[PDB]
Amino acid sequence: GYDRALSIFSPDGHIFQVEYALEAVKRGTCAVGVKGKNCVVLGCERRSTLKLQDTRITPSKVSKIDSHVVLSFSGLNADSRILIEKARVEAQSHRLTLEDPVTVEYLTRYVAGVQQRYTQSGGVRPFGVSTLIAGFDPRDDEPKLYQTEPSGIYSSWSAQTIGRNSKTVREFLEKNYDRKEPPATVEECVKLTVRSLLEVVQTGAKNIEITVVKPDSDIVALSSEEINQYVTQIEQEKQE
Amino acid sequence: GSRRYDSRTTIFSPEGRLYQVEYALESISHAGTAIGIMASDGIVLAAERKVTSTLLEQDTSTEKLYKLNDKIAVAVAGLTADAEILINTARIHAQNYLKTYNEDIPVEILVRRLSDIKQGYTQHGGLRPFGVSFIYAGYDDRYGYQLYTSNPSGNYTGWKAISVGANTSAAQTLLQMDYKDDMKVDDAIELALKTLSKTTDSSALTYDRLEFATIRKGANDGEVYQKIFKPQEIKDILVKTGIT
Amino acid sequence: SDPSSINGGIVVAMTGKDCVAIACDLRLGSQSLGVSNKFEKIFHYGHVFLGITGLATDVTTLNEMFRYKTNLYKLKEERAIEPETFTQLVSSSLYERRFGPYFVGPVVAGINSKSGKPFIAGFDLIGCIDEAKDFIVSGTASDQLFGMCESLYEPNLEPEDLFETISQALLNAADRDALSGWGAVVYIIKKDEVVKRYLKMRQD
Amino acid sequence: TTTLAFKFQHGVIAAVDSRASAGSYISALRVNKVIEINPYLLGTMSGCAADCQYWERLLAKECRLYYLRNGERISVSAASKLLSNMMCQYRGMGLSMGSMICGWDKKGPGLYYVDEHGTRLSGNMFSTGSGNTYAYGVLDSNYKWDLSVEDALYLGKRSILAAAHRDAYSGGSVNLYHVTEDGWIYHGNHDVGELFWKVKEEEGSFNNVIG
Amino acid sequence: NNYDGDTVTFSPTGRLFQVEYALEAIKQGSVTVGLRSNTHAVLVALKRNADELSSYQKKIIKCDEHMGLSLAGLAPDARVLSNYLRQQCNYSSLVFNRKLAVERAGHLLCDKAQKNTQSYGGRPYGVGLLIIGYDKSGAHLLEFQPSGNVTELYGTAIGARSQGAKTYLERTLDTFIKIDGNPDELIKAGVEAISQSLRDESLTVDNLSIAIVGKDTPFTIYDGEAVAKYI
Amino acid sequence: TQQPIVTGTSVISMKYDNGVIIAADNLGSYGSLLRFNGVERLIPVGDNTVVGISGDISDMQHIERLLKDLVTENAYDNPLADAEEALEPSYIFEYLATVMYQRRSKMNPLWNAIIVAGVQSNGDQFLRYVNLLGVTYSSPTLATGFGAHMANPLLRKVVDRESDIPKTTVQVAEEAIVNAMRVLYYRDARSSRNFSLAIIDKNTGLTFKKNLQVENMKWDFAKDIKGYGTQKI
Amino acid sequence: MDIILGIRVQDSVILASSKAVTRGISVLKDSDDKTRQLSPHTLMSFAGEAGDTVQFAEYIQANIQLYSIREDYELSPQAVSSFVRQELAKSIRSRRPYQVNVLIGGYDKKKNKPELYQIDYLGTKVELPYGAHGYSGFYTFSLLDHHYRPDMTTEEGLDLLKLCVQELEKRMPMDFKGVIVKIVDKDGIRQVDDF
Amino acid sequence: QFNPYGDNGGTILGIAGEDFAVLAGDTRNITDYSINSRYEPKVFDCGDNIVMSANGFAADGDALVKRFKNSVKWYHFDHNDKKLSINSAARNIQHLLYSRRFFPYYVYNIIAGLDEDGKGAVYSFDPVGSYQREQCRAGGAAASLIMPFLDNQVNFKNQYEPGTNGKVKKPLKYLSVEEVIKLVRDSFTSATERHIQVGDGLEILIVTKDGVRKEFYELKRD
Amino acid sequence: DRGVSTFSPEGRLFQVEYSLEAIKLGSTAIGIATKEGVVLGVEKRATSPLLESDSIEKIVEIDRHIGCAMSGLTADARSMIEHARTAAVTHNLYYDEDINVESLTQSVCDLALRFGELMSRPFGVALLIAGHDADDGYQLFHAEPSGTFYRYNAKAIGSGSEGAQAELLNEWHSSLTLKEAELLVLKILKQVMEEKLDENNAQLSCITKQDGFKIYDNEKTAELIKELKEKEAAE
Ligand SMILES: *[B]([O])([O])[C]([C][C]([C])[C])[N]C(=O)[C]([C]C1=[C][C]=[C][C]=[C]1)[N]C(=O)C1=[C]N=[C][C]=N1
Ligand SMILES: [Mg+2]
Ligand SMILES: [Mg+2]
Ligand SMILES: [Mg+2]
Repeated sequence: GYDRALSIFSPDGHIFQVEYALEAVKRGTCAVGVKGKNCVVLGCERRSTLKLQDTRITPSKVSKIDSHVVLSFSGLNADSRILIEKARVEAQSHRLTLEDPVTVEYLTRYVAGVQQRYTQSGGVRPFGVSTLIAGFDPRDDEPKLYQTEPSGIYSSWSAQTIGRNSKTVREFLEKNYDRKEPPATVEECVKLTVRSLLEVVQTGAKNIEITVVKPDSDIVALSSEEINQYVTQIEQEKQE
Repeated sequence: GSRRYDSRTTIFSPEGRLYQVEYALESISHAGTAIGIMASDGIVLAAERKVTSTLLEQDTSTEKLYKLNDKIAVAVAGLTADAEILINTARIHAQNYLKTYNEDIPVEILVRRLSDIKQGYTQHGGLRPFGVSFIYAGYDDRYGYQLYTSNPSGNYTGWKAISVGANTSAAQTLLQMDYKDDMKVDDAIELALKTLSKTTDSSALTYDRLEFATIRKGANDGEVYQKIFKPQEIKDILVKTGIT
Repeated sequence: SDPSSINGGIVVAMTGKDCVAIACDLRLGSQSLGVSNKFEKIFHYGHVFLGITGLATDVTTLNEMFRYKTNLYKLKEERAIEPETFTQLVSSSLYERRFGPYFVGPVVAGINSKSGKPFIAGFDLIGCIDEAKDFIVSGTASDQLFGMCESLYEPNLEPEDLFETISQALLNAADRDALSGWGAVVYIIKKDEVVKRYLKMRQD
Repeated sequence: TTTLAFKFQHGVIAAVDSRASAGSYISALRVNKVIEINPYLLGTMSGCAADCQYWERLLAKECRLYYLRNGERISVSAASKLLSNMMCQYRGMGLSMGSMICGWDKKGPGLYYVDEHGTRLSGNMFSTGSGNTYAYGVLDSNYKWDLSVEDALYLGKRSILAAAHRDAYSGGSVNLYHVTEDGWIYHGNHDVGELFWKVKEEEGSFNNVIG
Repeated sequence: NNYDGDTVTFSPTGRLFQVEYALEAIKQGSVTVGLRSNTHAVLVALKRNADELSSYQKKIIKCDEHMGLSLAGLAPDARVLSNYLRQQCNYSSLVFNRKLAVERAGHLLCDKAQKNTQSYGGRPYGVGLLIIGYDKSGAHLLEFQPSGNVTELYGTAIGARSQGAKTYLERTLDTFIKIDGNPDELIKAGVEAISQSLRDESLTVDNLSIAIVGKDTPFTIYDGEAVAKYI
Repeated sequence: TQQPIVTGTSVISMKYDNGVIIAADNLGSYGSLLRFNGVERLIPVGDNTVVGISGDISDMQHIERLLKDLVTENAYDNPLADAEEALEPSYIFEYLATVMYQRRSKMNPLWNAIIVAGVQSNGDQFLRYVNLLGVTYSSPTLATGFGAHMANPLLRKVVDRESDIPKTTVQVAEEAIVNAMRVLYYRDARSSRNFSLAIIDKNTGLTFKKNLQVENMKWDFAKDIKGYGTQKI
Repeated sequence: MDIILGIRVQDSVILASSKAVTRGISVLKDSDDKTRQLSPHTLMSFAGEAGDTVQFAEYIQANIQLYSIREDYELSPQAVSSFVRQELAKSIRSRRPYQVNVLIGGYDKKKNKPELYQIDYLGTKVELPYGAHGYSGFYTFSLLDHHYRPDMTTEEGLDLLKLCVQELEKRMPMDFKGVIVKIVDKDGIRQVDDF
Repeated sequence: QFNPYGDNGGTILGIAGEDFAVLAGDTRNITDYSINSRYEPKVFDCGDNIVMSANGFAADGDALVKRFKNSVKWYHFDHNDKKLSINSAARNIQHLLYSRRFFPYYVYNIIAGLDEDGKGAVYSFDPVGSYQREQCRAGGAAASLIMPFLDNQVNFKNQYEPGTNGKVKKPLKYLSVEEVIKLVRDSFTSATERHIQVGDGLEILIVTKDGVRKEFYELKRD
Repeated sequence: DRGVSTFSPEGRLFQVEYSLEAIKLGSTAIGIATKEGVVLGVEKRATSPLLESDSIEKIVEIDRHIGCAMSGLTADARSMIEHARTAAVTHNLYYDEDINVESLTQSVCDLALRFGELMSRPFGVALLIAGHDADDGYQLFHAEPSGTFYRYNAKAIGSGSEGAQAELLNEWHSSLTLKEAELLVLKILKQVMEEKLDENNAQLSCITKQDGFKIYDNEKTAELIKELKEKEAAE
């Protein structure tokens, strides 16, 4: 079998293949995650270079791993499918062997472990993908939001963004998001998520996707018109 | 040892691109243009054969349009030999699904499977990727008529109208201009041929330089028919639309 | 215990003048218990017809397998498979399980689309081909069917006469078999039309 | 062997005998048929002693690793399932193990029956081994959810005594356990010889036997 | 230069540079001395610390009741090779009820190290070993190089500044070989030998490591206050 | 799992003051057929060990080749192969014992019973038994098959315990062994008159005696035995 | 285990399964639910050798749940039954086959039709208006053959099911400790808590 | 058909004192009705103040002891010459036995020594690896003859105090090493009389804080 | 290119030496051993204020009697921790006892050099393994990707290591109390950290014979930080 060590250290103590995988993430469309008091919202950018697209059948950016956990990403699209499939298999494997669904932290730890494994295994390259994993633990009303990256490190975030121009939207979130008082309602959480994407997106038409996840496996994706109403209200307040 | 001669086909560039995938896409940009257009009552697949000869046996020839099953077909752009490897795998996958569930495979599931195979060659194994881009035209009872494309990266997307191969930039602009949502198959047939006629590198668009196919519910009552056009039938539709 | 007689069932095929016929009972049982009266044992792949007797799980499995293989054949060959070619495919497929066989008694019937010649064939569970001119029998009442066919059959029967002959061969054989019956179907096959007839019979 | 376990108001009681035999020969008078997996988990033993000891001490390994990775104690449901999955791998290979996994977790008290076939049953009351039929008689006629810890301990004790008396392959002594939300509590070793006479006098039972 | 990228490549003068670079790792290692008489064999090792808070890296490893070694270079490679010796000594006992001859132990180490010098992908071992032992033919001392070369000697030293101790033993050859039935005097000669390789630092109580094996003496290692007697 | 085809019967042995004696007949039986009359079942290993083998002959020949290879292998890179690092009886036995137990553990045994007789470096007598099951034991006298039932009782009258070994001379020990071989010829239906005998002494070394015969047999009393009860003529 | 029954009426499928579990000569449990929800509109009851039953059921459940998540779509009862059949036909020629018989009751939301599939451990599949496994059919099929109509209501289906259980309770030597009854229709799966 | 198992007879006995432990066993080795050896040692000093005996099929017994002795050696190598405690040795032996769960070592095994508080310890094993600490255990051929006698004379079972008539038990007073050896010798003398596989010789290994001592006694040779 | 297991002309493995450079870029971790216990402390170093700092887990339990702190490519540590936990619990299964700290450390270090062309590269993380056993008492080990491990009275790893180690050189003595060690870790962490030390960006832990391994609460550490400030202002 092909055993070639592709991810290796350089004289300055860097693994370039892992670092170049982060550059692939930088190229990917922007993804954002914001957790309110009783919910988590996942926002995703859709680049409008591709029109004549069939939005019914085109792979959506946010993927359900189980009925209570979701996963969005930034980077190579094909790479993300492999992580999602593995995550979905592990979710059912956990339910089967332990009789409880996975915690959001556990699912994140698994996906992060897969990413790490691909940084010190022979004949393979790292995943060019960073993920945002969100949801609610079984019989728990505390929101969960985690981030992973090609190196395999993961951590919990009150709010986070990844992908192209993520530096700008993180700048926005850092000054707008208050920890002592997070978005109390679904409206406030979605509004803040749309606002953050409007710093980067371009047009607020079909370029913004929003997915709201609430406790007890209550997950819904907002439509174009519902999002368009947020886009309208934000700019009308801005004209002042 | 052997390491000396390894090109390392599955690595990132400093910019975060996959070298071999990008170069495979460069190869595909020189292949004959293939176009797919989805209508409310069917799908059209049109494709240009590359600089042919008068001594080529056209009626028994197939380089662009292939049948995966009774409901799904593909248009090819790139290395034909590479495409046939993948096509035969897809044909088997469709039959595996049918045997397991006793239902015809949903279009997206077949597309995802082939796209995952392409993805694998970019991440592990140390082999060159498949220099192929597909346009998938298919029907199932969930989403109805569907158009997809996949490329050597293993990434796939859905479309109302799309082109692959040569002059896609020019072709996509022309499609984006004249396409409408309430369009029908007969209109889509005309759009596909008109787009090829303007984007072609050849002097004139003739029957012997084309492969054509439709997927219609124009089959007697609630069912779908695949029509791979014969040379004489391509010649007739060229006259009908007013190109020759 | 005997896998070939757990579920029960029969199939018979006959040649006629420019036609063939293939027929089967509809019973599926668990030894003495009758489970289903709609278990058809005849399938078709294009214009080639295949009847299968024996263990029901293998009947279903082999149908799905030959559907799989004939669909690929057609995609590659760009034509429907012929009875002679399909017969060899059945034989090859059964012999590959020589030491772990499907417990079945397949029967092929059809008309070659090019030559127009009627064709029938029978197999044992492991692929041996019996290419008869007159008739083929299979199942738990095969002894009964042999006796009926060997006396009732005559060559060059017209389609509507052949129907009566094969129907009476099946019906009376099934009525002397505890594990066969519960309905019956007969296919009458001509070069470009096929008629399917369900027969009325005793339901015990 | 006779083992029993039952859920009640104030947790779960676990009681076992202590006899081990090789044919008619009583090879051990005092075997420990309960394993302390962790301060909140117990496992009973019936069948082959080697299989019971090996696979339930291996279960404790897996429950400890669960706690280290997750920082949280394993549920009774999850622990019982890990064990039943171990049995499913050696499915048909000839293992002989019948056990009850007793504990207290976030859902309150928990009790699962697991055997060598891979069977996994949740319930309020179970009994296993050669003398389980005798124990069930006493249990079924006296069990309530409204039992006190004192009365519940006695019921499980008295139920093992019933089996030890009649079943030739049950006896020796009774080991009692009481599982709470603050952990299991051992309630001693009780010789059946001494217990029988004590119960006969105080309770008036076993009139048929002369003392 | 162009021929040192891997172990599978000879240079134009017939040299194996990766093996030579592995040999270099031994020279960087701390000094260790070996010497023997006709009755006993002794190892003396100068242990090295990282700093004042750290412990002193152990240098001597027991392989069997009648055999053991001292290391200089990559310590993990010594653990791998000593583990192999333990297994081979143990295979000899379990199968043949026979204590493994020291000479045969050297032949086994040679062959194990050699395989790493001729194949692609692997690397040579980066450690040198001094094996002592007492078998049916008396006391023995061996020197192992990761090139594969194993040598039987009366006395020797490996590691940094080992040339000083090696010269001393070459002078003392006729004296220390005759130290029969006197373990303490043989150790003294070894401690005096390793002292010829010291600069700036001297032998302290947690610095010095000594091992001995002999006629009626199992392989035993002395550390801590057990070697204060010899300081 | 197999069955033995061509077989060898008893091997008998005992310790004496300065060494050990071992003996075995020269027959290779094929069931009740006394097929092969020139089979050597005592196999010397160096000048300090004799391995006596009973049971399946094809397996014996295999073991014979293993021992021959063991000598070859011991000499490799061994300057003291004919001195301090020569093969000992204890080494040879432990090797065979390892092989026998491994083969039984794979359910494919070497269908033999083996006695390793020899003298160690320090002059100590070595005498140990091993068989197809990997079972091992040592005793002042050892015998396989019929020898265990008939020879051991006779040999144990000479050396009944450990303290009788120094009191037993080589002449007395050989006399007992030779008598036992005669008794086995009277009573074992798979025995032969021809046998081999080996003595391993700490002073005089290995003495291997071939083509020995059972002699001084009592048969004359047979002439007086008539009928099975009442018959007089 | 012992008893599993199924009946397909006008607008629903009703599955009835016994509650008993026996080890040796002792009935360990009289409230066991011999069923698993494979999807919101598909229920599978099971009976066979100890251990294998639950193991197989949970394995099928995990596979269907995995499919549901991957495609964001519920497989038709027919598709699920074919998947199950293939797994059993695969299993019968394995080193150690899974000795499990199943009934699959589902409501097809596309066709708006209830569907009942009977599959034995060999992988023998049949679609039926009513079905059973083991000896259950020997006692009950004569009643079902007589009383069954395809236009029956759910309430009429339950009454005919009660008559079947009563006949079983009269003529079977084994005490199966009553049955748990579940209904599968357009609204999903629900349990009849009084039977 | 080849039978990989055999029976070599023999009997063993372990008794735990207050600050000592004894492991005894007869020296006779047999097959069927023949004697293989009158003196074939069966109880072994395994190092670290632990004694061991694997009674039953001698080939499996020798293999297990050999592997445990090996396990002690590697325990020293791997854990800085740490002394293997009797409880740790016992658990280790369980895993040695259970590795052959489906092709078992056909032996009843006993080990004896001192626990970590200096008190006498005996552990007893079945062929598949179930084990437990005990005060008293006889194993092997005559195990059923000896154990009841030890229940009576070591644990004072069914013995009460005169005058009370069954009300007060005989108190469980501790036994000296001289007292235990008397009970061991009488146990084997009695077993020799009624069991054909027991005889020839008796070898006792006594374990104290000072080390392992041996004692040998003659038994009847018939 | 060149082999992954290649020696340099100086006699060092290139990859091992390069992994050591990655560890120098890692956040600081300090360990101090005393006769009353071993203290482990780490710099969390959150990349952004929105990152919930309590999810940063750079101090980890291996067993009840063994703790572990990490520095460098922390993702690499997860499989090492998993192996350590398995080794610790497996030894308890085989020997009915706690495993020696040195033996646990040796087991972790055996993974280190299992790389080539096994894993494709060495680990890019260093570990401070602290614990207690009955034989050698309270112990602190430094486990490197070279496969080497040194025992230490006190040790610092990560970006501020050489500065911290010089400070530990002067401050450590054999009579340190547990409380004194706690403040000493906080003091040296505060010295080498970029951001100002508080209970949210720094974490403490310890291992004692009685209570075993414990990660300190943010409330408990906050008091020790306040106690540190006052005693530094006291002179
Ligand atoms: B009990 O009877 O199930 C008991 C439980 C075990 C944990 C000690 N088992 C045994 O007594 C079995 C025999 C048996 C008797 C009755 C039913 C089932 C099994 N004996 C042993 O496990 C055993 C093990 N080693 C030595 C002697 N006996
Ligand atoms: Mg009938
Ligand atoms: Mg009893
Ligand atoms: Mg006797």
